[PDB]
Amino acid sequence: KGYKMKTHKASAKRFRVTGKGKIVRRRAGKQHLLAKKNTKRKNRLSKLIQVDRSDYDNVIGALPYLKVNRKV
Amino acid sequence: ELIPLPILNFSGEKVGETFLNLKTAPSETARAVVHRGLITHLQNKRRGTASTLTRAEVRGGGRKPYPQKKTGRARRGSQRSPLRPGGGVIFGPKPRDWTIKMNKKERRLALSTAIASAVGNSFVVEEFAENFEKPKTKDFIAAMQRWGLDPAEKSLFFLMDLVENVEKSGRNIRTLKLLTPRSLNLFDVLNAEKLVFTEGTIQYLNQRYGVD
Amino acid sequence: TRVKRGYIARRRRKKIRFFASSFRGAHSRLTRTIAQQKIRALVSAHRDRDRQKRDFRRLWITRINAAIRERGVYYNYSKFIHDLYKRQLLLNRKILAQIAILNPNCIYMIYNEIIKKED
Amino acid sequence: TRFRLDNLGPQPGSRKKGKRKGRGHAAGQGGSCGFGMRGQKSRSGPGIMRGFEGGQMPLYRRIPKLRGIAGGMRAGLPKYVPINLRDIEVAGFKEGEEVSLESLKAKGIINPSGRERRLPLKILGEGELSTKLQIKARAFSGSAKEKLEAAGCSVTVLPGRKKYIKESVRKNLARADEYFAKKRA
RNA sequence: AGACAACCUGGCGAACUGAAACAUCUUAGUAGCCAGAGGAAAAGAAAGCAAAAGCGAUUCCCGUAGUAGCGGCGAGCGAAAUGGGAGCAGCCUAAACCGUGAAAACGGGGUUGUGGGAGAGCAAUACAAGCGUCGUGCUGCUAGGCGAAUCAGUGGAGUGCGGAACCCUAGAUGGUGAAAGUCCAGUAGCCGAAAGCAUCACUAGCUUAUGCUCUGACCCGAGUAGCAUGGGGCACGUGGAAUCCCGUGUGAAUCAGCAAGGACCACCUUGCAAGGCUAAAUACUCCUGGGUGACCGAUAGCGAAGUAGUACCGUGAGGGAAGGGUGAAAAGAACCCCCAUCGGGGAGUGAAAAGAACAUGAAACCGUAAGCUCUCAAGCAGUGGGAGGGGGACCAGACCCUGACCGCGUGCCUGUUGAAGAAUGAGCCGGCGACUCAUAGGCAGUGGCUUGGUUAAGGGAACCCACCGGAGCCGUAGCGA
RNA sequence: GGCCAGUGAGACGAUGGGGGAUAAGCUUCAUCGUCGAGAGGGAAACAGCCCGGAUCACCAGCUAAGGCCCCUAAAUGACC
RNA sequence: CGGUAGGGGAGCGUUCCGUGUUAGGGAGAAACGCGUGCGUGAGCCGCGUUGGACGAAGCGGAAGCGAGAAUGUCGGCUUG
Ligand SMILES: [Mg+2]
Ligand SMILES: [Mg+2]
Ligand SMILES: [Mg+2]
Ligand SMILES: [Mg+2]
Ligand SMILES: [Mg+2]
Ligand SMILES: [Mg+2]
Ligand SMILES: [Mg+2]
Ligand SMILES: [Mg+2]
Ligand SMILES: [Mg+2]
Ligand SMILES: [Mg+2]
Ligand SMILES: [Mg+2]
Ligand SMILES: [Mg+2]
Ligand SMILES: [Mg+2]
Ligand SMILES: [Mg+2]
Ligand SMILES: [Mg+2]
Ligand SMILES: [Mg+2]
Ligand SMILES: [Mg+2]
Ligand SMILES: [Mg+2]
Ligand SMILES: [Mg+2]
Ligand SMILES: [Mg+2]
Ligand SMILES: [Mg+2]
Ligand SMILES: [Mg+2]
Ligand SMILES: [Mg+2]
Ligand SMILES: [Mg+2]
Ligand SMILES: [Mg+2]
Ligand SMILES: [Mg+2]
Ligand SMILES: [Mg+2]
Ligand SMILES: [Mg+2]
Ligand SMILES: [Mg+2]
Ligand SMILES: [Mg+2]
Ligand SMILES: [Mg+2]
Ligand SMILES: [Mg+2]
Ligand SMILES: [Mg+2]
Ligand SMILES: [Mg+2]
Ligand SMILES: [Mg+2]
Ligand SMILES: [Mg+2]
Ligand SMILES: [Mg+2]
Ligand SMILES: [Mg+2]
Ligand SMILES: [Mg+2]
Ligand SMILES: [Mg+2]
Ligand SMILES: [Mg+2]
Ligand SMILES: [Mg+2]
Ligand SMILES: [Mg+2]
Ligand SMILES: [Mg+2]
Ligand SMILES: [Mg+2]
Ligand SMILES: [Mg+2]
Ligand SMILES: [Mg+2]
Ligand SMILES: [Mg+2]
Ligand SMILES: [Mg+2]
Ligand SMILES: [Mg+2]
Ligand SMILES: [Mg+2]
Ligand SMILES: [Mg+2]
Ligand SMILES: [Mg+2]
Ligand SMILES: [Mg+2]
Ligand SMILES: [Mg+2]
Ligand SMILES: [Mg+2]
Ligand SMILES: [Mg+2]
Ligand SMILES: [Mg+2]
Ligand SMILES: [Mg+2]
Ligand SMILES: [Mg+2]
Ligand SMILES: [Mg+2]
Ligand SMILES: [Mg+2]
Ligand SMILES: [Mg+2]
Ligand SMILES: [Mg+2]
Ligand SMILES: [Mg+2]
Ligand SMILES: [Mg+2]
Ligand SMILES: [Mg+2]
Ligand SMILES: [Mg+2]
Ligand SMILES: [Mg+2]
Ligand SMILES: [Mg+2]
Ligand SMILES: [Mg+2]
Ligand SMILES: [Mg+2]
Ligand SMILES: [Mg+2]
Ligand SMILES: [Mg+2]
Ligand SMILES: [Mg+2]
Ligand SMILES: [Mg+2]
Ligand SMILES: [Mg+2]
Ligand SMILES: [Mg+2]
Ligand SMILES: [Mg+2]
Ligand SMILES: [Mg+2]
Ligand SMILES: [Mg+2]
Ligand SMILES: [Mg+2]
Ligand SMILES: [Mg+2]
Ligand SMILES: [Mg+2]
Ligand SMILES: [Mg+2]
Ligand SMILES: [Mg+2]
Ligand SMILES: [Mg+2]
Ligand SMILES: [Mg+2]
Ligand SMILES: [Mg+2]
Ligand SMILES: [Mg+2]
Ligand SMILES: [Mg+2]
Ligand SMILES: [Mg+2]
Ligand SMILES: [Mg+2]
Ligand SMILES: [Mg+2]
Ligand SMILES: [Mg+2]
Ligand SMILES: [Mg+2]
Ligand SMILES: [Mg+2]
Ligand SMILES: [Mg+2]
Ligand SMILES: [Mg+2]
Ligand SMILES: [Mg+2]
Ligand SMILES: [Mg+2]
Ligand SMILES: [Mg+2]
Ligand SMILES: [Mg+2]
Ligand SMILES: [Mg+2]
Ligand SMILES: [Mg+2]
Ligand SMILES: [Mg+2]
Ligand SMILES: [Mg+2]
Ligand SMILES: [Mg+2]
Ligand SMILES: [Mg+2]
Ligand SMILES: [Mg+2]
Ligand SMILES: [Mg+2]
Ligand SMILES: [Mg+2]
Ligand SMILES: [Mg+2]
Ligand SMILES: [Mg+2]
Ligand SMILES: [Mg+2]
Ligand SMILES: [Mg+2]
Ligand SMILES: [Mg+2]
Ligand SMILES: [Mg+2]
Ligand SMILES: [Mg+2]
Ligand SMILES: [Mg+2]
Ligand SMILES: [Mg+2]
Ligand SMILES: [Mg+2]
Ligand SMILES: [Mg+2]
Ligand SMILES: [Mg+2]
Ligand SMILES: [Mg+2]
Repeated sequence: KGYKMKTHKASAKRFRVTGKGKIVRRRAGKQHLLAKKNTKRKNRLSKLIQVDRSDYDNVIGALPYLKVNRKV
Repeated sequence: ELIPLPILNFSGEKVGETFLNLKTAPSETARAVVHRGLITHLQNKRRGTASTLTRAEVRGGGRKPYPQKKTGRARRGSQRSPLRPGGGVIFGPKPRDWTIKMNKKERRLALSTAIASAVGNSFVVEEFAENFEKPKTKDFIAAMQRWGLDPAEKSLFFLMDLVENVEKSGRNIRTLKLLTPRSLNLFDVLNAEKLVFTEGTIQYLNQRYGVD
Repeated sequence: TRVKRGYIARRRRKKIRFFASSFRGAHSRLTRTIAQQKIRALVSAHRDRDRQKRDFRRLWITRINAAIRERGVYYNYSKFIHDLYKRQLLLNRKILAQIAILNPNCIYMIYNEIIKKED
Repeated sequence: TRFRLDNLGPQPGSRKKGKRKGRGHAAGQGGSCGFGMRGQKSRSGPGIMRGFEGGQMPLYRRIPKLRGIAGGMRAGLPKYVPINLRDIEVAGFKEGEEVSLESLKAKGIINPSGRERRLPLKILGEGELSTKLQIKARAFSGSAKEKLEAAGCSVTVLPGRKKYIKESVRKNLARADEYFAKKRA
């Protein structure tokens, strides 16, 4: 019994990995105040976007067991 | 094989020739492979027995300035610390285990490379086990010198058998190691000046480690 | 495996101290001071190996000036040098200063050549 | 060229010597050690949490939880060991040979772990098989059994474990079949 | 009855801390205290898991897995079943009924679960298995004994060296004027116990025991389970909250039953709560006996190599030091001189005086002698130039010491937009004194295999290590809640 | 793109401006230079101005900025 | 081919282990003191009218592994 790293659970309910190994997330802002958001916007806020390279560090550091290709 | 091996009878006349053919490390990496294999061995052999007291093991602190001067360990107005004499040891050794791991196949490779280097030395023998009944060291040494083993230079007898008489007859020479395949180390092979096999033994080694 | 520092310290220190022989006072005693003093020594040394090259040229030029001014009423270092060059001679300033002290008649000759040709 | 304890040594590049920080400046990271001046990163001890930005609401917090996970809908899990025909081509199958599950552990093309141990097999069309093989699996993709029956291979589909149904719902599901049957006949 | 280091069980039970504040949560049921018992304790013989296929008391390790989940869905917490090992062991009793009493008790009978037992009849009987006074047995422990083989030379001493020999079932170890297989004690090997202890066998004896058929009426652990409330604990924070265990109040059913299968109901599977007891595998070191050490060597290692928990300090709880090495052997210096003693100088001892404040003996610091030099001088004390003077040379044109006078030259560190700073820090010298270790994740460099790779615990001629050990794990399919 | 740092107090100078009194070695922005992290020369001395960016040796030489009575290197030069 | 924060490359040394019960060593080891010796440096190599018994090089391994700063700390000794 050593200590194995713990997956940060609050990040793993947020981010995931696609088959080719890139990280994705949801987009923020569809839960309420929808009426006043135009339908074009509402559609944009429904899709899955690849996480911004900048954040990859923090993300990766908190999800040690996620299989991730950074494309090397 | 690229070389023969002499087979000598109990008197020392050459009766035959043998071939011991093994998996060798590719010429480049041999020295590394063996090296590693050796290091590993010596490092697993090690027992971390070195122990200190950390700052909190050390006897009889209390947290306070000292009321009176301890000659050699402190002065009057001072705070307790590691920096006194008699203080804890910062980052001293704790009991460890040094045990590392190496791949099985890598291991075996080291063994083979070693023994396949040692073919410039090695003899073979006609399986002398019977000629010893009462354990006699004097006799064993006689036999050695007949085979051309100087009872100085550290030689290795790799046999299948431990026949009690032979086992005991060799016990007290410091330069022999009598090895079953049960005890066979990279270390001793590397360490030995002269290598000595029996027929059964060559048959064994050339099978376990055989090149295909 | 405990390791006392042992002599590795005092060798270093001792080898430093050897440097600082003949420093007045506590620059020759205390190790801690001696250290600094060593650095500064080495430093000035480096500096003045560079000052040196400036200084002797200073000197030589000065001596040359004096050596020439003896001859004509109007004659200088500057005038001289200019003439050495428009006559195509290579003698540098060390040599003219040394020939000025050690062989003064020679410098008189040189001047007489320069004049004859400038005439 | 013989090996002894003395001719040994490592490979260039293998063991690279470690930084020992805080010895001398000429060496390496001396003084500060490469932490620069002060502040929290240069202080001893546990840092700040890896996902933490300064107190601005962290990325992971300001983004909504992933679809199914977010509520406690059970995550999706593979229920079959997928095999394509590629793998079956590559392997040493002679005609008449039985594929099944077992014979793919034998030739090692599938090494199943605990979860996969307990699983069934499924066959997915990819690559064009040439041979007549006798296949036993619990399921096929449509494309799969199309290409397989095209090539002349016999597809043996294995029975799944029975679902236990109480009697009443048997009476219902059978009443159905009785209806269909009385209607067509 | 008291004592008892750690481990263990029960009872009470925090706070700093983390959450970059904090209150739920974390720290942690940790520390501490109290009580208790043992060489281990606890747990433990399915009212259990599981899922339509199966397992077969408990504990411990590997793995599943940082997975499912829990969570101001924050900080964090975190399973289990299948699978691999270590180790194995199952038993007593209540009630129905039959005896004895007025009882309360005692004696027989009876103990199980894809149901048993009591009830009523008919068969089998001898082996098997478990426990154990007594006692020569076996072995081991608590004293021991026998035990091979060398000499001369070399400057205090020979084990070293050169030169000869020898033993080895013994070349572990310690000592010896100096390092030893052959000098001593020993070691291998081999013998040895009147007495006590211990594990084992045997040991009279004590125990038990089967077989079938009929009978739903007799029993199968009651203030119990459940229910309503208040909580506690389960990975699980009241949540849809099961299972488990407790305060208050109510309160069942007996096998045609009852409980469990994560609210609840139906069906099926599994099990038999409300009586007890049990070895091993696992934890630990105040210790005992062996062994090893890429452990310390007097500022280290235990606080403690000497009065060490001492001296000393504190009313008290408590705090808590220092001082090691003359030589092989005291041979520790007879006698004379200085001489009140101490101390010294000779003589004598000794390889050496190493002369008792005695072994190597650095630095600061204190001096003594010899060479050059300072009393019109302003300076982080040096440096480049070098007057005059001195010294040891062999490449005598060089080196070394001194230093007339000229030039240049704003201590070190830290930290700052920036310092000589009148900014901080250091009396000086010598020691001690800081990016360490374990375990995981990522990346790089090196190898090994790529007939994909690798084993974990575990086993190992004690370790190491040969050889095992494929359970797992990584890579072979994705998309989708 | 990978791996993996420091920095996130700036200072003055030139120029454009705002605040202030077209006050401040003040303050706050914009485009640049030096210091920071840069020694050498010129500036009596003199972080931020001018010249110039120091691998090292030389008792060699030519120059930049700046200079040529003496301290102190070069003209007590020439002509208005 | 200036350089702070800082990053990368190449090395030296200390104690210990393997080789090793090594080479060498009362014909004087470690240490201590010295050098017209050799290194870019850390240092190395040589020498002793000291010292009195241990212990290199090479090729490898491991750390209680390098001090001038902590109003560090313990001893020793100054200044006043
Ligand atoms: Mg994938
Ligand atoms: Mg919605
Ligand atoms: Mg980053
Ligand atoms: Mg304490
Ligand atoms: Mg201590
Ligand atoms: Mg030591
Ligand atoms: Mg140290
Ligand atoms: Mg001098
Ligand atoms: Mg390291
Ligand atoms: Mg480096
Ligand atoms: Mg420093
Ligand atoms: Mg860093
Ligand atoms: Mg600092
Ligand atoms: Mg910082
Ligand atoms: Mg902190
Ligand atoms: Mg902490
Ligand atoms: Mg954390
Ligand atoms: Mg939501
Ligand atoms: Mg999915
Ligand atoms: Mg897999
Ligand atoms: Mg008691
Ligand atoms: Mg008591
Ligand atoms: Mg007890
Ligand atoms: Mg709190
Ligand atoms: Mg609080
Ligand atoms: Mg807090
Ligand atoms: Mg905080
Ligand atoms: Mg036990
Ligand atoms: Mg018990
Ligand atoms: Mg049982
Ligand atoms: Mg039972
Ligand atoms: Mg199991
Ligand atoms: Mg087993
Ligand atoms: Mg069992
Ligand atoms: Mg009864
Ligand atoms: Mg009975
Ligand atoms: Mg049933
Ligand atoms: Mg039944
Ligand atoms: Mg009956
Ligand atoms: Mg004897
Ligand atoms: Mg003897
Ligand atoms: Mg002799
Ligand atoms: Mg001899
Ligand atoms: Mg001995
Ligand atoms: Mg014995
Ligand atoms: Mg019944
Ligand atoms: Mg309730
Ligand atoms: Mg609860
Ligand atoms: Mg609950
Ligand atoms: Mg239950
Ligand atoms: Mg359950
Ligand atoms: Mg309770
Ligand atoms: Mg109740
Ligand atoms: Mg009832
Ligand atoms: Mg219930
Ligand atoms: Mg059950
Ligand atoms: Mg019951
Ligand atoms: Mg219950
Ligand atoms: Mg019970
Ligand atoms: Mg019990
Ligand atoms: Mg002492
Ligand atoms: Mg001590
Ligand atoms: Mg000492
Ligand atoms: Mg006397
Ligand atoms: Mg008197
Ligand atoms: Mg006297
Ligand atoms: Mg005498
Ligand atoms: Mg004598
Ligand atoms: Mg002494
Ligand atoms: Mg005057
Ligand atoms: Mg004078
Ligand atoms: Mg003066
Ligand atoms: Mg001067
Ligand atoms: Mg001056
Ligand atoms: Mg300030
Ligand atoms: Mg000052
Ligand atoms: Mg300052
Ligand atoms: Mg300041
Ligand atoms: Mg200090
Ligand atoms: Mg001060
Ligand atoms: Mg002070
Ligand atoms: Mg250190
Ligand atoms: Mg760190
Ligand atoms: Mg580590
Ligand atoms: Mg790693
Ligand atoms: Mg590779
Ligand atoms: Mg193992
Ligand atoms: Mg074991
Ligand atoms: Mg083991
Ligand atoms: Mg900011
Ligand atoms: Mg600011
Ligand atoms: Mg700052
Ligand atoms: Mg400005
Ligand atoms: Mg401006
Ligand atoms: Mg304008
Ligand atoms: Mg105006
Ligand atoms: Mg303005
Ligand atoms: Mg300003
Ligand atoms: Mg300009
Ligand atoms: Mg700065
Ligand atoms: Mg610059
Ligand atoms: Mg400048
Ligand atoms: Mg200047
Ligand atoms: Mg410029
Ligand atoms: Mg240039
Ligand atoms: Mg340059
Ligand atoms: Mg010129
Ligand atoms: Mg002049
Ligand atoms: Mg004029
Ligand atoms: Mg550079
Ligand atoms: Mg740097
Ligand atoms: Mg060395
Ligand atoms: Mg050394
Ligand atoms: Mg050493
Ligand atoms: Mg020797
Ligand atoms: Mg010597
Ligand atoms: Mg030594
Ligand atoms: Mg040396
Ligand atoms: Mg060397
Ligand atoms: Mg001696
Ligand atoms: Mg060596
Ligand atoms: Mg340390
Ligand atoms: Mg100091
Ligand atoms: Mg002091
Ligand atoms: Mg005094």
